[PDB]
Amino acid sequence: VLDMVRPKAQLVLAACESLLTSRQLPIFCQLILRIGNFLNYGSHTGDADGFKISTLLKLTETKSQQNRVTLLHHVLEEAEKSHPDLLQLPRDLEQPSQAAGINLEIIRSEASSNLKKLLETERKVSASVAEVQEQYTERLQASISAFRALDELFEAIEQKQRELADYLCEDAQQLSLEDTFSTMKAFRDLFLRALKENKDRKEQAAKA
Amino acid sequence: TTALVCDNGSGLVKAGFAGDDAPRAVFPSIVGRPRHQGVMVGMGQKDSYVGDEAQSKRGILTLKYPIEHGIITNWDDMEKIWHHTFYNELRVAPEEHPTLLTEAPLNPKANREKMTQIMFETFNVPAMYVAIQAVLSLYASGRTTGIVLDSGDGVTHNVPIYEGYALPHAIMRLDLAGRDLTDYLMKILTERGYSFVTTAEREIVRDIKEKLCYVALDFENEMATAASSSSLEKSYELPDGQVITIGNERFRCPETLFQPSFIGMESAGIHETTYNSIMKCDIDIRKDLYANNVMSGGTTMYPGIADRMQKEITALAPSTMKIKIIAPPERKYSVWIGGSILASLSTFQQMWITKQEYDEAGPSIVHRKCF
Amino acid sequence: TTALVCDNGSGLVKAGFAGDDAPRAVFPSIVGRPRHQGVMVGMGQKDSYVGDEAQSKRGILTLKYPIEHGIITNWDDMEKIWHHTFYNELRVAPEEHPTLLTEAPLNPKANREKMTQIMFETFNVPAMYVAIQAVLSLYASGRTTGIVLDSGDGVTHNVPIYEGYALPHAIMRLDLAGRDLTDYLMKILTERGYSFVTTAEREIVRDIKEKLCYVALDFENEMATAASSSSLEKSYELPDGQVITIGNERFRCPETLFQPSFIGMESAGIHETTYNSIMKCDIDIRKDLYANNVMSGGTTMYPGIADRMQKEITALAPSTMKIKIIAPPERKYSVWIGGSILASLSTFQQMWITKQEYDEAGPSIVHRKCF
Amino acid sequence: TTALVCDNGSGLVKAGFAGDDAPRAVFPSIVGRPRHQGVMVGMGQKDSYVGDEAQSKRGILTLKYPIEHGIITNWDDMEKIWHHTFYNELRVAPEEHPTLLTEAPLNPKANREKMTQIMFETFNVPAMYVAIQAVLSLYASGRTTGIVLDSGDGVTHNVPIYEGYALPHAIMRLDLAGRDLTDYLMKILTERGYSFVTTAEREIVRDIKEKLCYVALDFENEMATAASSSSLEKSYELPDGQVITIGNERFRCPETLFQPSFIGMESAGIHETTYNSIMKCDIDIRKDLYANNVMSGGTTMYPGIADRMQKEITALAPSTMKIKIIAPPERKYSVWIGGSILASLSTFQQMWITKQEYDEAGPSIVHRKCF
Amino acid sequence: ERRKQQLAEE
Ligand SMILES: Nc1ncnc2c1ncn2[C@@H]1O[C@H](COP(=O)(O)OP(=O)(O)OP(=O)(O)O)[C@@H](O)[C@H]1O
Ligand SMILES: Nc1ncnc2c1ncn2[C@@H]1O[C@H](COP(=O)(O)OP(=O)(O)O)[C@@H](O)[C@H]1O
Ligand SMILES: Nc1ncnc2c1ncn2[C@@H]1O[C@H](COP(=O)(O)OP(=O)(O)O)[C@@H](O)[C@H]1O
Ligand SMILES: [Mg+2]
Ligand SMILES: [Mg+2]
Ligand SMILES: [Mg+2]
Repeated sequence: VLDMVRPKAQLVLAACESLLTSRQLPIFCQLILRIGNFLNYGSHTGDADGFKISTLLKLTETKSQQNRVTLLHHVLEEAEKSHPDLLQLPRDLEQPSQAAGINLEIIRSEASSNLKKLLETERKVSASVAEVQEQYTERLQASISAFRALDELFEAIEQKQRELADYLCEDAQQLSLEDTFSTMKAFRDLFLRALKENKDRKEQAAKA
Repeated sequence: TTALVCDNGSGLVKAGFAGDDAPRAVFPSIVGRPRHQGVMVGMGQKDSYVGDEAQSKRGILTLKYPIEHGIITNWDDMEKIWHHTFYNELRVAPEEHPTLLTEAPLNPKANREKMTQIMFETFNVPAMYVAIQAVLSLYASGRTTGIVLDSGDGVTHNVPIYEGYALPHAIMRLDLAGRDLTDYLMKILTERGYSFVTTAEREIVRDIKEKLCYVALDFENEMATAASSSSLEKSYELPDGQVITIGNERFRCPETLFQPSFIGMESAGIHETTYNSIMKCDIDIRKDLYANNVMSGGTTMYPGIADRMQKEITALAPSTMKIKIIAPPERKYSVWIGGSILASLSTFQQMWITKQEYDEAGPSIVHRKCF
Repeated sequence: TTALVCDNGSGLVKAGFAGDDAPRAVFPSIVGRPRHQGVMVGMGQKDSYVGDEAQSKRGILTLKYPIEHGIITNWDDMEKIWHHTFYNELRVAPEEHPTLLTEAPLNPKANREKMTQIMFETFNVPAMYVAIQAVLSLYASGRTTGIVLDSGDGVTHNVPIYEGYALPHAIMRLDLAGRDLTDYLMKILTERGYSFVTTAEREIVRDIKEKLCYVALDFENEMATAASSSSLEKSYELPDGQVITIGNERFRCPETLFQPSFIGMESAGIHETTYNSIMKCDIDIRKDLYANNVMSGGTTMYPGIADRMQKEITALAPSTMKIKIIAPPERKYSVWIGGSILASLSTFQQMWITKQEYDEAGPSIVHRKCF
Repeated sequence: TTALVCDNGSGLVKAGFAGDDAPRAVFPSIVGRPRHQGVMVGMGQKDSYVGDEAQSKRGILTLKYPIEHGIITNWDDMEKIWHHTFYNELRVAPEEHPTLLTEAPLNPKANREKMTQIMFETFNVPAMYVAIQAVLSLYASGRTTGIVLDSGDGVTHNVPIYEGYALPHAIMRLDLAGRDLTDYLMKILTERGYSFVTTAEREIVRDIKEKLCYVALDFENEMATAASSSSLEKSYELPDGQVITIGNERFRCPETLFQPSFIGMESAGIHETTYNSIMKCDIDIRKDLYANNVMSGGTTMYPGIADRMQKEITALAPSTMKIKIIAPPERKYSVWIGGSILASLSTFQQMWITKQEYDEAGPSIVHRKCF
Repeated sequence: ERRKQQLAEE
């Protein structure tokens, strides 16, 4: 379980650090929020100045009269000529997409159960004979050092979650990392799909 | 020899040894049978699963919750639960350990007689004593006389106790507990906008009830700040990714205990049944009833239930400004912990019912030793 | 006595004794009838060659397969297959030996009726049994739970098992396996000019498919690599000495398992069949199934199918959850290995369908006694 | 101005003019796309067949249902369904006719937002209305109170309603209707050897479900009759000229409506769901509901469902009060008939949802206007 | 009993 848990946990920590250091996602959400406030005048919604995580999957709902080019395709067709750095949004967010769907509570439960059971194991072997002691206690102490390193990594994941909650200024108590990574993975698949559809449309227009 | 204490719960049966700080086995009150038809061998699969094994394999099992509102109705499944509780959960044979037992208050006499004759004939215990859950709940606080509120998963009761002996005339019943609170919590979370049709959703709402829900000191004032409270609104994550947001409902689910008119019945609350049960006693015991008021069950884990019980008994009774309602931190298992305190003592050895007493007196010994 | 296990699969028959790990009799299930004119006199030559004899002399024979998509078409040919595998190859009297049999799921019931009738009347046995092949394939793995994708020569079927319990509503069947891959390879070999029209040449195309084909991990990258350079081209020597070379047809042929629209059938690939089979189970019992994908069948002997299956399932599944493709190296005989494990048990000895029980119940107790 | 009543059901779209008795345009809701390649240049090879042209040309088409379990999943297909039913079938401009629409109970709110915005922005109407299907089914029966069970193609839901007040908590939904019976008929037809795997064959299995299947009055007696004599076996002629013959599958297929454990669902039958719907109501109005059980939807076209349903309700409920089943012969179009009744009223002119109300309140006034 | 007579016969 130390082989399985700690490097995807380090990927989750690197994913949260990449989200904290993501510069292009403020500029992209700035452009998306400006376009979304431009498109919805005349109703009660106007002067809308913030949005949740689930808006990025709702960007493809607004379709034009041809039913072929939606809002995300037009945003990327403006972004390819306006801001080539803003197309970096798959690469800095590749690591949350790799971290998408990692259930943090069950792996912290497995790590806590392993630590408490191995502490009970150390307590039982301390009352056992000396040959079992000399056989196992160096492995037991190294494993307890590995679980305390893993628990310090879990506390690091928790404080990076609190830092991300203070950074994004969204609903902090509802800010599940798993749901953010999974909905963002859907957004990154929509990003690559809309880029592929834009280049296929350009190739078809060039061939015609 | 160490004794065995089991709380035969409506939603959670607990089992363990006497003198332990915590029960060793906590398992839901479920009996599972295989849901689909199919025989094969499969290296000898069991025909019936109980408890944690029934919880673990529960997808291919139809479950049964055989206790309805505290009261035993299906008796074979209780016999199977008690067979799991001795033979595999604690891994004991019941013919040498004295076993303390729990009953719901206002139990029918035929249920107590059937319970005693199944303990003495089938399991063949050498010693058994049936206690009301409230009497053990007072014993966990460490006193012998007083009224106790006990709300489990089946039913809510208020029981007066005199020197360890309960008074069955002034026991009062309120027909709600943590299962009814769980049903009401699915109802008002469905009114909030959600839907719980599956098993795992019901377990998630049970854990929401375990973690987030609380009792405010004032219902009307916390309604008055409910839209404006920044700390009231909590949420929960289901492991597949569903998010359940809960607001004022965190203190509407347990306040059904205080006011049952929230759900649509006119029964008296946990403070009103307590007050009416105190007045139905003799006058002399009533100060000792107020002095040793213990709440018990998993339905009393809501934070801030102590000061609200204080304020409601303050409202109904003008003599009770300063007396404190005792709320132990471990009153999930105060029935079991008080059973451990009662059975572990050396003063309890006379109060056990022997096999010869049942043989010479019939089952009606449960009316006359357990009182 | 010692039991017999006879997996009468759609392409090859695997028969042998119980308690052994290597099947003693592996031979393809064909019937070879002559088609040209005989001029030699003295008999010796038969009117029907069965098994390896038909494989050796296949250039003057019409080959008929008695089993098509797990359904026996010609009962006389399959009777000759049973007679050859009992009397000539294995050389055992059937009326002194119990004999387990295997059958594909979702089969026509009258096929099972006629198997039971022939196995109880003509090749009359003291005891016999019909069991699902996926159950015995899991029994080879030494585990109690998991999902089996069994891809034989006629039937590719997905069966989940949880704690040794088949869920029949989640079982699906798909008529795409090794014979259809051989037919598609025979179709696409005509692009390079290698015509194959006879039934004798079908065995040669099957030998090419066994020796040279493999599953592509990524299909489009292997298209790009095959179209770019001739590194994936491999040569094969025919029995007449001609040397052919095949390129992308090594991986365009098993991809019909993952893309059935090559051969015009509408239904999806085997990974989507497995994925839909797992959502057809309940949500809580999926935890073992992703951890215990146990393939079997000869069609899963391509040396790229486990990594491709892991990639396709991990693409389809939620990523919160461990994917493990447990492919043992002996997964061809895993039906027979599991049969030899199951037939060497005392607990199975009460579950035999026997002669006199068939005599009261007709040939229809196989629908009742066998699941 | 003639209004339009257009029930956009899961199975078949039923559209026509208001104030009439029968809907003019009844056609199944499928979008057919060609899975094969085109070689014949010209002659209008249009890439997505919608409606009856998809039904007639179904042998080369992948058919997609836009409605799955009463939820509009595919939206471009459903827009094509609306475009076909307005322009090709009715041949009317939407801007000069009000359009009544129907909906399933316990629908998502954003689903209603999406149908409202397509019905106001793409297909501009002067007015439109969204109504519950069970309420219009009751209005076809002409009575103001009663319980309506509606079994469509994906949803079987129970709605009790007293004096027009639809009780929200007593509505519930069971995902077992005609498509699930069709899939179970595919699963059980392979026992006789008939394979149906393509989406083209779903129309054939749905057609034999429409023509030959019937609800058994008692399942065990019909089992004994079918096992004893071959009197109930009925033949059907396929479109390719082959003739099949089915036996017990004429009643094993609707019995999933009373026993959901066949397809593997833990929930009980529609009679128990109706009973639990009745106990959720107040005890005074149950007497009106027991004598006013109204069926609707084409899944109640099996000609044994009324007497079996009366038997099941009269057995399960206490027999104090009257059990009466309201099963009109035209209850298949009772949603459309009730919409035609409701659209043609002088009082209905002020409950229309105008374009100005849409401009004032977004696509959200249907929540506060309709139930 | 029929199964026991069966296993005794066989
Ligand atoms: N921390 C908690 N907070 C709130 N409710 C809880 C908590 N833990 C458990 N519960 C709920 O309270 C009930 C558990 O109480 P308890 O163990 O006293 O019941 P029981 O012994 O099964 O019932 P009874 O005494 O009527 O036989 C269950 O309904 C459970 O869901
Ligand atoms: N080494 C191999 N590599 C690739 N395919 C194989 C190999 N061995 C057998 N096969 C294929 O598997 C088929 C045999 O499957 P089999 O194990 O007989 O399944 P079943 O017993 O269900 O018929 C053969 O027809 C052949 O096409
Ligand atoms: N004569 C019939 N006999 C049995 N079943 C029928 C008959 N006609 C229709 N059905 C079934 O009932 C359904 C009728 O659809 P309907 O209730 O009008 O709309 P939807 O189910 O799409 O909401 C069809 O899916 C069909 O399977
Ligand atoms: Mg209890
Ligand atoms: Mg096989
Ligand atoms: Mg309908």
